Amino acid sequence: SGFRKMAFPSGKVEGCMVQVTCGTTTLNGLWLDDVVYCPRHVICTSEDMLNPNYEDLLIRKSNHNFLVQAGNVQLRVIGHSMQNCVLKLKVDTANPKTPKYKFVRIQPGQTFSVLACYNGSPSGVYQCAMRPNFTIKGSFLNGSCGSVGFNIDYDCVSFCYMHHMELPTGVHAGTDLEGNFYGPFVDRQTAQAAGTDTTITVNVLAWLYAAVINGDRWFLNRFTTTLNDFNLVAMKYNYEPLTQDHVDILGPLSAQTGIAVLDMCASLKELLQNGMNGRTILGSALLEDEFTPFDVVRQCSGVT
Amino acid sequence: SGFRKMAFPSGKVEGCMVQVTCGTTTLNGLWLDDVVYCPRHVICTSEDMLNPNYEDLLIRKSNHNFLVQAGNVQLRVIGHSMQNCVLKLKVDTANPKTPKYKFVRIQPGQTFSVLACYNGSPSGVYQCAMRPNFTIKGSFLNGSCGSVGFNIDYDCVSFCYMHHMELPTGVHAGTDLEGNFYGPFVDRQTAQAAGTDTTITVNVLAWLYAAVINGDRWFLNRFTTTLNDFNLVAMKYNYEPLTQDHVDILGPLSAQTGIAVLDMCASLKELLQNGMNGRTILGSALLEDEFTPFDVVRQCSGVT
Ligand SMILES: *CC(=O)N1CCC(C(=O)N(C)c2ccccc2)CC1
Ligand SMILES: *CC(=O)N1CCC(C(=O)N(C)c2ccccc2)CC1
Repeated sequence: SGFRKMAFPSGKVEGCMVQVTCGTTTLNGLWLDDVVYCPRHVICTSEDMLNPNYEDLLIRKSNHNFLVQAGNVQLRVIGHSMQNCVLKLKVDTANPKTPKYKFVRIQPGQTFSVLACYNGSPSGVYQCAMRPNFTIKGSFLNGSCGSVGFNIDYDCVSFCYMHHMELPTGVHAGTDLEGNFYGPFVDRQTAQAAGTDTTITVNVLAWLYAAVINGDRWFLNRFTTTLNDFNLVAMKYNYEPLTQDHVDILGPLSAQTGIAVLDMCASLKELLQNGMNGRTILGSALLEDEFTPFDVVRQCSGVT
Repeated sequence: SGFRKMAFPSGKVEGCMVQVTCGTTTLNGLWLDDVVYCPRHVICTSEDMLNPNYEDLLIRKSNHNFLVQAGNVQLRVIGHSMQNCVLKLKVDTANPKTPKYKFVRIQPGQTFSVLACYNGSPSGVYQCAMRPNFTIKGSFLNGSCGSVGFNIDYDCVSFCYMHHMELPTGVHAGTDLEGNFYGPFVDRQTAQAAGTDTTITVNVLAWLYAAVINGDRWFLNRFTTTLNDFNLVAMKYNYEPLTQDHVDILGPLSAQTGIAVLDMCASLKELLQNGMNGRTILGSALLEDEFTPFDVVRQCSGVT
C-alpha cells in the first residue's frame, strides 16, 4: 500500500542525454540511433529570440558549429536539419545505449516523467501532466531546455515532450519529438499567456479510487449523480467535462473497488462544493489531477 | 523556475537491482561488487514472520537455496551471511554496473529517492523523507521489499534505505544497508505502532524559501519572531522544534532571498495559526516538509 507521485525509472533516458552547444548557447539533446534531437532555439542569441527567422539563422550554421558531447567524448556531426521547432543533428556514431523507442504526441490529461538535465547531465526526475491548456508545470532552469518527457512500456520508451520555453507565469511549454509545440506556443520571446488551467476530472476520479484502495475513505458519501449533473458542478469549478469515455476508462477501478463511477463523481461533487474541511486525501490537501487511471492501475498492481 | 518533488536519476541504482528468491518468497536485492544485499525475511514463510528466530531459520538455508537473478542471467551464490536484518549473499561475479557508492545512515528529516522494484525490475522512482518517527510514507506492494532509498553526490550513490515492512497504518519501515532498522521497528509481524508524525520544520522553511524564489510570496508578512516564540507555536502544531543549527542551515537561502530566517518563521507561524485560506504554495494546499534546505538549493541551481 501507499500511493506516491512516481516517475518512471530514468536509466534508459539518461543514456540518451547529450550536451549541445551552438555559439554561446548550451542546452540538452536527445541521442537516439545516429541522430541528436534538440530545440532549434540553440542557434539563437538572446537578441534573436525576440523575432527569429529560424531558416535564416540556420543558413549561418554548419555541421561543425554544433558541438555535441556525450559525457567527455565529442560526437562528430555529419548532418543537420530542421523539423518544425527541433534540430536533428545526424552524428557518425549510433548511440550504443539507444533503448527501444517511439515518438508519441500525447493529449492533455496524459502524464509523463521528465528527466531534468543541465549540460547533458541529468539532475532529477519528476512526474508531469500535459495540462488542458497545453502547458506543463515543470521545474526548468536555464540550461534545462532539451530535457525530455517520456513514458515506458516495459522496454520501449515513448518520448512525448522536449522542453523549450518558460512562459512569464512560471509554466512550461515544449514540443513533441517531431518539433510541434503542444498547444499554441511558439519558440519566440513574445506575449504568450496560458489559457485556463482546468482540472483533469478523470485523473481526480482515478486518484480518488487510488485513495479508497489505500484506506482514505472519509470522502465517500451516500450520494450519486449523473454525467450531466456532475458536469454542471465541474463547469463551475473549471474541471474538464466528464465523458462516457472517461467513465469507461475508469471501469477497471470501479470494478476493483466496488464503487460505481457516478457514485465517486458524487463524492468529487461534494468535495468541490464543500472543500476538504482541513482533511487530507493521500497526504494531499487539494484534489490531485496528475495521476491517470492507467497510472493508478500501474502503481496499485506493480507494473515494471 | 518551477519547483517540483524531484527524485534523483535512477539509472545508477537500476543497474544494481536483482531478484532474490528463497523458497516461495521473491523480493529485491541490491547488487554491489560481488555482494547482493536483501532483507533477511526472504527466508521466512508467512507463518515464520509472527515470531521468527532468524539464526535458526538461516541454518536450514544453503548458498544454493538463494536464487539470485539479474535480468535473465542467474548469479552463482558462493557465500551467505546475516548482518543485523539483511542478508549478504556473496556472488562469484562482481556487478559490472556497480557505481561508486557509500552506505550511509540518515537522520529523520533527511530525504532520499526510492527506486520501487518488483522481481528485481524497477517500476518507478519517487522522493521520500525519513519521518521524525523513523517511518517513511512510501508506495510498496508485495514483492517491493529489498527496494532501496538513495542519494547521489555527482557519481557516488549513498544508499540509505532498504524496504522491509509495512506497518498496519500504511506507513513503511526499513533498514540502512548495514541491516539496522530506522527507529524501533522489527522485521516481525507484531503490534508496531508508529509514533507522532511531526512536521519537519526546517524542511517547511526551506520549501517556503523555494516558493518565494519561484514567485509565490502571498504568505510573506510584516512580522518576525524568535526561536523560542516560534517553538511554542511549533509545539502546538506537532512541528519539530527549530534549533540554531536549522537557522544556520537555512543561511544560504536567507542570503539569496533577503528574507531573514526568523521573518520566514513568522510567516510559517501565521500559516499555522490561520491556515492557507484556500490558497496554495508551490501548487500545494498544505505545508510541504519533504524538501531539505539542500534539496531546495540543488533544484534552484541545477546540480547534476
Ligand atoms: C531553456 C534553456 O536551456 N535555454 C533558454 C534560455 C537560455 C539563456 O540563458 N539565455 C539568456 C538565452 C540565450 C539565447 C537565446 C535566448 C536566451 C539558455 C538556454
Ligand atoms: C515486502 C515484500 O516484498 N514481501 C513481504 C510480504 C511477502 C508476502 O506476500 N507474504 C504473504 C509473506 C511471505 C513470507 C513471509 C511473510 C509474508 C512478500 C515479500
